[PDB]
Amino acid sequence: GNHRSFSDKNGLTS
Repeated sequence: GNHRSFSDKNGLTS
């Protein structure tokens, strides 16, 4: 784990 993500972003979708 150096430049790895473990994050999730959610918004609005139709």
